[PDB]
Amino acid sequence: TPQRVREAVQEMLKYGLLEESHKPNLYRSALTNIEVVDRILEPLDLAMGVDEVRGLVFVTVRQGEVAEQDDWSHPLVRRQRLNLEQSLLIAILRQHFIAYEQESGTGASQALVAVDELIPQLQVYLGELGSEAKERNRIITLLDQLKGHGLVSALDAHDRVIIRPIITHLANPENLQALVVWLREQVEG
Amino acid sequence: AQQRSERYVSARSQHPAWLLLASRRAPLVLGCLRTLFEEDALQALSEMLAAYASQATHLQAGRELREWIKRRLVVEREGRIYATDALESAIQFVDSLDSRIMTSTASRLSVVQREIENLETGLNPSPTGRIASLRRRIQDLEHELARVEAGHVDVLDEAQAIEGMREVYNLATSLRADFRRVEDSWREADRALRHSIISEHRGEIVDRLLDGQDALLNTPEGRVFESFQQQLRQSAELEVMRERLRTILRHPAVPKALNRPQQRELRWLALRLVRESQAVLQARARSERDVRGFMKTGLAAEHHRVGQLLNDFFNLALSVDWQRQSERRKPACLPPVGVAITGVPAIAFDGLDREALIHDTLAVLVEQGRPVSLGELASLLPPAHDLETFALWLAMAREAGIEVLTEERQFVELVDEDEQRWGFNLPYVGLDHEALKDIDW
Amino acid sequence: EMRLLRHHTRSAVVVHRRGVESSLVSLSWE
Repeated sequence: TPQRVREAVQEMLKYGLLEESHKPNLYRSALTNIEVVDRILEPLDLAMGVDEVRGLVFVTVRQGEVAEQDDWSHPLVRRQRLNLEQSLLIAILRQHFIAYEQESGTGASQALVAVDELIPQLQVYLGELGSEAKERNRIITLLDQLKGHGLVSALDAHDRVIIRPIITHLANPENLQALVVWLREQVEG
Repeated sequence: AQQRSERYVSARSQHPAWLLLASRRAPLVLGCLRTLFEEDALQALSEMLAAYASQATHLQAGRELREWIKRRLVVEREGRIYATDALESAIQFVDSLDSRIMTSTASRLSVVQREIENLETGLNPSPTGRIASLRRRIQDLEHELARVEAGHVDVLDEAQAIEGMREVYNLATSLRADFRRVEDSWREADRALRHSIISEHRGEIVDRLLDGQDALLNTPEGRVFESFQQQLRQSAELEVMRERLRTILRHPAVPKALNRPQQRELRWLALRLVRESQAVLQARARSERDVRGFMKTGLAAEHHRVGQLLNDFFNLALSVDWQRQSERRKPACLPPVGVAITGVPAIAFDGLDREALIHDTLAVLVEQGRPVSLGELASLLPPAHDLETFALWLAMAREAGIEVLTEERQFVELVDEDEQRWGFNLPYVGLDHEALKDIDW
Repeated sequence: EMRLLRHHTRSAVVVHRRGVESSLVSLSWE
């Protein structure tokens, strides 16, 4: 087994994703050995997703013959499930990412959003608290909860957050449709 | 007539420049924006707004900048803020209230008459009238030549020369007013094209446009600018014009008509115009390149579908109760994406820094607020290097004008990293915060 | 080079000027 393949597998499993912009060598090594990586990860019940357009190599749960394995009962899964408040925040961040991606061209750029811009839109649904401090603390708590899932990063000195492109694979149209149907069933009865 | 009133109401409601006029803090904003065009913008705006309390700072400046960006007063491309036509129009209106160069002059009438005659002659297709006009002009020129050879060289008056200079400056400087308009038109055309592409996604149109090498983003302003620059590319007349201007500048009446900045602007018209004209071609090329790169991505259909699904989800999101904690914490169904590992498998540089030492010593002096000698200051703040610090304190004491006594000695015992002992036979000093509070370092 | 100076020296004289006047201060160590 090539050393580069093993190192790429180790790094990808440790971090959950590989980005060419930061790890071009690992990205190329894992991208050129899809069959080998699939063979190695098959006993672990894991699968690899690649987005060459956005340059990302992520790891998801391998699909078995079981109709509903729930994708959360895997022994190696450590993270908690997702509730409705975080789901709405993720949808809003996905809309922000769409807006960023529409008016974008060649060149290296990042999606940064200020908290104050996000506050009123989430106040529209959740509501408004008596003091701005309460709402700000709630928003900071939610942003920390989402950062625990690797969707965003820590705040900078100018009260801004960075939306990772991984949300694009989190809010893919299939998952969006499934969640929309589930929420519609939740509302209807 | 009422249509005019409706249009005025709409203009007051919509046009960003008028909104900036209606802004309470318009003076500071206009001053800052005009000074800048000659991230960090937020810093400058906050610094300017600082000493203007009268009548947050960072938060309010950011909010105003974002509101104006939403109002499209300025644009943001990648990390930079760029201006539009409205900013220049407002700036011109504001600074025109001081002094305006009059246009209702006899010289302007003469120039208008000459241009009218030129237009009337040029638009005529008759082959006979043109010949007669040429003959008449040659006859008049010959009459003038004969009169001049008779010894009738005419020299204009002082007021006439001043008026001519002012009119020439006014007409010449007006060539640079339309530059931002072309860029704005190109940007809005690009946005409309992208909206049409995303709305359509049809791959045949994308393939046809990619295959076609014809220039995109076609507006009449582009053609006009192209013609203007193409005629500008002929330097033969440009050299003559520059030489004539430089010849004119050496006249005793110049200081009476134009100030220093106007003369400086007039001296370098040609090269500045050429460079400014060149500066827009790169912008057009970058815009076309970015449009082509976006088209080659081929994700318009994906974005369209995802936007439709997000709109459906947000429509459904208005029929839930967000006032219940139990509903908000009800888990949803989304597969884990990008799952990482489970944490663990369950098994002679540096030298000296001056600024920090100065700041800490200042803090100690202000917090104690009483005279302190070297011994106590060393005790409270033990040094890493025994030297390079006594010298700094003595230099500060001497520079501040605070007196230093050398008749008495204070013994301070220090121990370095490798144990051992050293004794410093320093003289006496007394340091206070008030004396040295207003000297830069 | 004060680091190397401290190894092989035993005294120091500091000269400072303010305005158009100057002054001297003497030190030592052991």
